[PDB]
Amino acid sequence: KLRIRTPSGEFLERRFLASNKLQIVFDFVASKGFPWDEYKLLSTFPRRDVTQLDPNKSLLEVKLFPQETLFLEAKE
Amino acid sequence: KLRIRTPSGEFLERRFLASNKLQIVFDFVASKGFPWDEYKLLSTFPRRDVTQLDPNKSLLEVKLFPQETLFLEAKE
Amino acid sequence: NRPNRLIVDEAINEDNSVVSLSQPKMDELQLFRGDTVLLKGKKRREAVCIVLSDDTCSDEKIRMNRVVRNNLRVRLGDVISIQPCPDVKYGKRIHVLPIDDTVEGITGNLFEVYLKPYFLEAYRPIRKGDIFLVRGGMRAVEFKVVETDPSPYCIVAPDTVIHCEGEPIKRAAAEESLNEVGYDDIGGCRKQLAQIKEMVELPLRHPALFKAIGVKPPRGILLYGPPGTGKTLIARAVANETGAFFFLINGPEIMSKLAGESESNLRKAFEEAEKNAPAIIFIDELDAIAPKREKTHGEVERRIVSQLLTLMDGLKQRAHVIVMAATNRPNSIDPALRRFGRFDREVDIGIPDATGRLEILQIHTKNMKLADDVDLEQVANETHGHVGADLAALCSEAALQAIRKKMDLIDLEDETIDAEVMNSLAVTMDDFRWALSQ
Amino acid sequence: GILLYGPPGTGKTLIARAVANETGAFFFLINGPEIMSKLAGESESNLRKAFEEAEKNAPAIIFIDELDAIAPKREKTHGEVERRIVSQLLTLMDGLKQRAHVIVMAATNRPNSIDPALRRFGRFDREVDIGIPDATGRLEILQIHTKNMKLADDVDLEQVANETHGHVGADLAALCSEAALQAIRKKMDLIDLEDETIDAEVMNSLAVTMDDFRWALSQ
Amino acid sequence: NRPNRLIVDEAINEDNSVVSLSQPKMDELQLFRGDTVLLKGKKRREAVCIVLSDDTCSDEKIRMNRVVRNNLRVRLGDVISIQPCPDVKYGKRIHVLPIDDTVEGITGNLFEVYLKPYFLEAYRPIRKGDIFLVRGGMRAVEFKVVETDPSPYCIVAPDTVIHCEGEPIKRAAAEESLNEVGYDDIGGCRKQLAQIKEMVELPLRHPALFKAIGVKPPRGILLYGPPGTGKTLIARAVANETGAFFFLINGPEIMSKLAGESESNLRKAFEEAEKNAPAIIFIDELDAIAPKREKTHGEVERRIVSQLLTLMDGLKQRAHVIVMAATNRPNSIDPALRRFGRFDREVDIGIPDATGRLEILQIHTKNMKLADDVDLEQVANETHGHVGADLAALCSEAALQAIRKKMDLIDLEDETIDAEVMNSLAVTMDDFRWALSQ
Amino acid sequence: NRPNRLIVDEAINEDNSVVSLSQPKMDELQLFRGDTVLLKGKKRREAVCIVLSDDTCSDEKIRMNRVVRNNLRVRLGDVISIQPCPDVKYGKRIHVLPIDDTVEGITGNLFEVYLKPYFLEAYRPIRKGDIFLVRGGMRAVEFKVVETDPSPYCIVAPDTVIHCEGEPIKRAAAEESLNEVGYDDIGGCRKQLAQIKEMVELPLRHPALFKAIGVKPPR
Ligand SMILES: Nc1ncnc2c1ncn2[C@@H]1O[C@H](COP(=O)(O)OP(=O)(O)O)[C@@H](O)[C@H]1O
Ligand SMILES: Nc1ncnc2c1ncn2[C@@H]1O[C@H](COP(=O)(O)OP(=O)(O)O)[C@@H](O)[C@H]1O
Ligand SMILES: Nc1ncnc2c1ncn2[C@@H]1O[C@H](COP(=O)(O)OP(=O)(O)O)[C@@H](O)[C@H]1O
Ligand SMILES: Nc1ncnc2c1ncn2[C@@H]1O[C@H](COP(=O)(O)OP(=O)(O)O)[C@@H](O)[C@H]1O
Repeated sequence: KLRIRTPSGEFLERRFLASNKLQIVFDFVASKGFPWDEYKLLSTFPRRDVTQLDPNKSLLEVKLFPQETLFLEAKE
Repeated sequence: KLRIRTPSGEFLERRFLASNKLQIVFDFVASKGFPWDEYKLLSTFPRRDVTQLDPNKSLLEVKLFPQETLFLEAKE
Repeated sequence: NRPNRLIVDEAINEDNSVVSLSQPKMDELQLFRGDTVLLKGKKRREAVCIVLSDDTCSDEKIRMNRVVRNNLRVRLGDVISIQPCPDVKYGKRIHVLPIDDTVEGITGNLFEVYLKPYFLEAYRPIRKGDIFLVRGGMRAVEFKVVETDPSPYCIVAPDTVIHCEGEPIKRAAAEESLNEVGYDDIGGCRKQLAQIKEMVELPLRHPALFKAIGVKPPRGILLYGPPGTGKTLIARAVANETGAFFFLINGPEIMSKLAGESESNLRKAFEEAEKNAPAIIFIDELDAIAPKREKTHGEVERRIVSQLLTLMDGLKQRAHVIVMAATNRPNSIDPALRRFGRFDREVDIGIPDATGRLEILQIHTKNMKLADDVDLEQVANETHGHVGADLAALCSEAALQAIRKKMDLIDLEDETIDAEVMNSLAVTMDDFRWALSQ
Repeated sequence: GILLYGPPGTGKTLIARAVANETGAFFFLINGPEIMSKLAGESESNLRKAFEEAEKNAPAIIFIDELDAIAPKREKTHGEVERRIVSQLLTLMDGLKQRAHVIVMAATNRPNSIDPALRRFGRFDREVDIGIPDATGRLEILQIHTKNMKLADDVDLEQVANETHGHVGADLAALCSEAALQAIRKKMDLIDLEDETIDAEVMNSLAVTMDDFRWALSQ
Repeated sequence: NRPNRLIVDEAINEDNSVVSLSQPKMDELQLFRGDTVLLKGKKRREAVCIVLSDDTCSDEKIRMNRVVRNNLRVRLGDVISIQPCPDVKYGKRIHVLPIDDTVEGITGNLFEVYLKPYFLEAYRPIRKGDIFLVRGGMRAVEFKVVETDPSPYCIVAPDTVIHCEGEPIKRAAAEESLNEVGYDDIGGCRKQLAQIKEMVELPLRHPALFKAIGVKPPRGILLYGPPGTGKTLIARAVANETGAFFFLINGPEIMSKLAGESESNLRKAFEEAEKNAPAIIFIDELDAIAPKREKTHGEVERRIVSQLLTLMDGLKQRAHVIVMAATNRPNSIDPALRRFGRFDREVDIGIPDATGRLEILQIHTKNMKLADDVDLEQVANETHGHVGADLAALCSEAALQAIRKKMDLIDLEDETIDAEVMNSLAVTMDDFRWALSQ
Repeated sequence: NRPNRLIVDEAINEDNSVVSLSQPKMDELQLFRGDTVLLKGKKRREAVCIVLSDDTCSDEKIRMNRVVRNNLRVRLGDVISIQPCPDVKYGKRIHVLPIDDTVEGITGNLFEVYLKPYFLEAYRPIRKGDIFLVRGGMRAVEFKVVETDPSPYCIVAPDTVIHCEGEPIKRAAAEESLNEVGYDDIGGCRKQLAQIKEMVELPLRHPALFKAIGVKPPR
C-alpha cells in the first residue's frame, strides 16, 4: 500500500505485492499524467528518489515499507 | 506468499496481501480438503498453530512473515 | 483516557517534523506512515507533524523532539492529544522570521544557508506560530512561522514561496531556547540518565504529591565519574527538561571567597533555590568544598563542610529542592555527605563505549557540515578511553583546522569567511585525522 | 551521660527522641555539623545555651548527633578553636549537677572516634552498642515502615527481610520509600486521564506490590 | 562465482536444523524461508538444514551452529556449498542411537525425554550419519542417525516412526564432543573474543603462510581480568574452534613441584606443544609462576620466571604455537613478560554488562527446564558486578534447590530422582530467588 | 586573487633587504635572483627588497624579516602584493636619522659604526619612510629613511651620499620596536612554536569569527 501525492497534493492510492517490480509502481504513476521522464517519485523520512531506483528490483528490495507516502515532482 | 504443506507433504502456494484477514488463508486451505475443524495450520521457527489465531486479524497482525512455510495436521 | 491521549517521550529520530508511535497505536488510530497529524498540548498550543512507527515506542507514548515539545508547551511525561489532519494543502506562501538571539553575528542569506535546504523536498507540515530550528555553519538558528498561506496549517512543498522579511523577532517569555542543554545533548549515559530521571520525576514534576503523602523523596544525588563525563551537563539538562530552577555552586568559586563570604554564598544558594522551587542545586567540584577530614587542613575549611552538611540537613522535604553534586570518587569527599538525609543516592557516570562515543561525536557535529569522507564510526572506534569532553574538543579542533585551511584561501577579496562560507565549509576526514593525530 | 555507638543508620537519633517522648522529657538536639558551622564563640555559646535550655526545661534529654564532629581525639584535632570546643563540652558535662535532671545522650561510630576524656566518670560513663540488625529485626523495621502503606497480598516482607543482609534501619526505610515512589510513578502514568496529581483517595487505593519492592531491591 | 560457496560464520539462532543467509543471497539463490537446503563440506560430508534470513549475516557468509559445522567437518571461516533440496520426502522410518559418553548415567526412555519433543512438529530435515544434540534434564545427549527411510535425506514429520534400539554407539575419531567448550559457551566478551580470533586466525588456521612470508605472527597473548571472567574458557574455546592442540599450564601445579621438576614441566609443556602444533598453551594464574622481581623472594622462584622468559623467547615463528596467559592486572606480573617477543598483546576481559549477564545466564540454563515464571532478564539486571563464574554458580544453586525440594516429595517409592523426573523437574523463579537471596 | 598576492611567512635569511619565494612562484612572476621587488601592505605602506629563492617556501607564501613586516605594517599570515621594480636608480643622496630609544647611551659616529658597513657594497634598495635595523657594538639601532635622492625608491650604491643630520627622531605610535621579542629571537622550539601558533591563530588574529560560529577556541 503506497499513497502517492500529485504535485497538487492529491493522494493516489494503490496496493502492490512486495514481489511486484518497482516498474509496476512506475506504470501506476504512468497511468496518470506522470511519466518517469517528466516526473520524479520522492520519499521522505527517509529522503530518497524512487524514480532512479532499479525497476526490476522487488518493492521489498527497493526498501519500500508496507506503508509508504510518496510525492511527485517535475524532473525540471 | 505462503507455502502450505499437505499432511502428505505436497506444497501449496498462494499470495495474499497483508491486509487480508487470516480467514482468507483459512478459506484457501478450505478450498482443498482441509477444513478448520478437521485440519490445523502449523508454523515452524517460530512454532505456532495459526488455526487458533483470530481470523479477523490482518496477516501482518497475526505476525505472518512475508514468506512462511506452513504445515497441515489433522486436529484428530 | 481516550486513546488519542499519549505520554510525551524522548525522540529516536531528531527530525523536527517527525513524531513516533507504536504500530499497534497507529493501527488503532488508523494512521499511515507519513500521515500529517495534529497534536494538541498545554496553553492551548497546537502543532502538525509527520507520524512514523518506532518499535521501541511504548503504545501509550509518543516520541517527539524538543522543538515540538516547546511548540506544544509540554515537557517529557506530559500528555498530548493526537488527531489526523488530512486537510493538509500544499500552501502557497509562508513567512518566517528568525529570533534575535539565534542570529547574532550571522551575516548570510538565511534562506540559502538555513531555510532552503531545511524545507527542500521535505514536504514539511508547518503551523502558524511554530518555532523551528535549523542547524548549520557551526550554529543553530530559531525561526518563527509568522504567516502561512492557509491560515492554520500548510505543507511547505517545492513551489511554496518562502519569505524572510529580514527583521529579527524578539523572544517571548514562554518561548525557551533550543540552545539550552537537554537530554538530546547528552550521549552515552542512557541507563544512568534514566535513573536520575526517575529520581527527580515525582519531586520536580509532581511536587504537590508530597503534601498528600508521608514518603520521603530523594534529597541528594551524587554524580561520581572522571572529569569530562558530562556531570554538569546532566544536571542542567534535568533542570531544563523538568523545568526546574537551576542554581550552580562551583567549589573553586566558593573557596575563592573570604571567610564567611563562602558560607554566606552557600546559604544564599540554598535559600534562593528554596524560593524558586522546584529547583536543582548543582555542586561542581564538591571535593573542593568538602574533602575528607584527613585532607582538610585548617579550620576555615572544616567550617564550610559543616555548613554544607547543616544546609543539606536543613532542607525540608516540602522544599522541593534536589541537590546534585559531582566528584571523582566517593573516597574524595567527607563520608558524612553520604548520610541518610544528605547525598543518599550515587550514580556512576563512567567512560563511554564506542557506541556512546559515536553518539557524543554526533551531538558535537550536529551544527557542522561534514563531508561524505567523514566516518564518525572510525573516529568512535579509535578514540578508546576518551570521555565526552575529549570528543567535544576533537570536534572543535577539526572544525578550526578546516577554518584555518580555508582562511588561507580567502587571501583573495573574500571577507573573514562569512556565515555563508562557514556554511559552505565542510569539515573533512583529514581534518579529523589532523585532530586525532595531534 | 549515655554514649550510643553504632554504624550510621542504626536509629541512634530515633532512640533518643523516643525515650524523650515516652518519658515525657524535654529534648534538645545538638548537631555536630551545625555547631561547627558557627564562627568562634558562636559555637561554644550555642553549646552553653543548649545545656542551659535543657537545665531549665528539665527533666530533659540532650542528644548530640555526630559527636565526632564536636569532639574528635586530640590527634585528629588540628587547630586551637576546635580544642576549645571539646574542652567546653567537657566542662559543660562536668558542670551538670545531679539535681539538674538532665541526661546527655550522644551518638558516634566507635569509641575510638572520640576524645577519651568524654568517657570519664562524670561524663559519658555508659555505652550502649546499637548494631546491625538480624533478619528478625529487619522484619520489624520493614513492618514499621510499611504501616501507613497499602501492601498487596503478593508482598512478602519476610523475603525482603531475609535478602536484605547487612542492611541497617535507614537502608530498609529507604527501600520502603523507593518502593512506594515506584508504585506512585507507575500509577501517575495511568492518571493521564483527567485525575490530578493522585489524591488522598487514589493514594489510599494504590497498593505497593512485591514487584515494587523488587524494583527497589534491584536498584 | 560460484555463489553457492559461502563462508562459515557463528550462529544467531541455536536451533540445530537452522542455517542463516542474507536475504540478498537467498533471493540470488532463489531460496524461500524454511526451504530445505543441502550443504556440502570437507571429507565429502553433507548436511540438510532449514534456511532463514539474518539481517546481520554478510552476503558471502552462512551462519550455522556447531552441530552442523561438525557434521560438515568444517570450522569457522571455512567455505561450504549450498544447493536447494526440494525433493525431501516426509520419510517413514528413522533409526537413531545415542553416543556412549553423552548418555552415561542417563536412565530414561530417551525417546520421551529427548527425541520425541526434539522432532515433534518440528518437521526437521535429517540425513544419514548426522549427529544431533538434544538438551534436557541438566544434560545434553548426542544422537547419530544410523538409518533413514529414504536413504539420503528425510523430513521427520508427525507420522515418521522414530526408533531407538538402545545400544549406545562409540565415538569415531573425527567426531568431536559438543560438550567441548566453544564460542557458543562464552557470553559477554564479544569484542575481546573477536580480537583474539583475528590474532590467532592466520597462525592457527593458515600456518603454511608463514613459510612463504617474513612477517612475524603474534606469539603471546595476555588475558587480563578479575577472577571468573572466563579467561580459561576463552583459551579452550579458541583452541577447539581453530582445532589446535591445547596445553594447560597451571601456576599452582608448577609451583607445587620441587626445584627442577617445575622447570622440567615447563619445558615439557613447550616441547609437547611445539610437537602437536598448531597449538595453544594456556598459563593459568601466571602471577604464581612469574610475579614482579620485588615480590619474588627466593632464587628458585626467579629461576622459574627466567626459564619461562627463555622458553617464550625460544619459540621460533615456525613453531605455530601461541601462548595465552591469564592474570588479574599487568602490574601483577614481571614486566619482562611484556617484551617484544613475549606477551606482546594484551586483551582485557572485564566484568560484563547486564546484556552480557543475560547471555551468560542463557548459556548456563541451556540444559535446564525453566518454568515460565523465570525472568532471566530480571536476574541479569539485579546481578550487578557479577562475573560469569558468579552467574554460573547461581544457576547451579538454583538447580540444586529445585532438586532438593523435589527430593522431599520423592519420599515415596521413587529412587534418587531419575533422568525422566530430572527432565520433568522445572527450575522456578523462586529457586533463582533462593539463590540470589543466599 | 591575482598571483602577485602572497601570505607573509617567517624568514630563513635574516637580511633586512631580502624576501624569499618558491622558484615556481618566481618563474610564474618572471623574477630573477636579486631582482628588486616592490611590496604593498596595509595602511597603504610600501617596501622595496631583493628577491631570492627558498626551497622550503610554499608557493603561495613570501618570507620576510620583521623589519619588512613592520614597514609593510603586516603581521605573519597577512597577504601582500609583489610587483617588479626595475626602475631602481642608484640614488645620489639619502638622509637617515636614528630613532631616539635605540641610540640612548650610544656615543659614536653612527655612520662608521652602523650605517657605513650596513650599506657598503650591499646595493640595498631603500624607500622613503622605511625603518631599518643595524646591529653592532652589542646593540641594535633603528634608522628611518627621512629623504632619498629619487623621491620614492633608490639603490644605495658606493657613490651614494649617506647623511645623518644628528637629531634622533621620535617613535610614532604605529612604529613598533625591533627590540621587542619575536619568533626570530626563539631558537630550538620549531615544532612546539608551530603548535602554539596554530592554537592562537584564529582567536588572536581572527576574533570576529567566533561571533559567527559556536566552536569553542582553546582558552
Ligand atoms: N555524555 C556526553 N555527551 C555529550 N557531550 C558530553 C558528554 N560528556 C561531556 N560532554 C561534553 O563535554 C563538555 C564538558 O563536560 P561537563 O558537562 O563539564 O562534564 P564534567 O562535569 O564531568 O566535567 C560538555 O559541555 C559537552 O560538550
Ligand atoms: N531500628 C530502626 N527502626 C526503625 N527505623 C529505623 C531504625 N534504624 C534506623 N531507622 C530509620 O533510619 C533513619 C535514620 O536513622 P537515625 O534515627 O537518624 O539514626 P542514626 O543516628 O544511626 O542515623 C531513622 O529515622 C529511621 O527512618
Ligand atoms: N563470559 C562467560 N561466558 C560463559 N561462562 C562464563 C563466562 N565467564 C565465566 N563463565 C563461567 O565460569 C566458569 C569459570 O570460568 P574461568 O574460565 O575459570 O574464568 P577465569 O579464567 O577468569 O577464572 C566457566 O566454566 C563458565 O561456566
Ligand atoms: N629557545 C630559546 N631561544 C632563544 N633564547 C632562549 C631560548 N630559551 C631561553 N632563552 C634565553 O634564556 C633566557 C631565559 O628565558 P625565559 O623565557 O625566562 O625562560 P623560562 O621561562 O623557561 O625560565 C631568555 O632571556 C632568553 O635569552
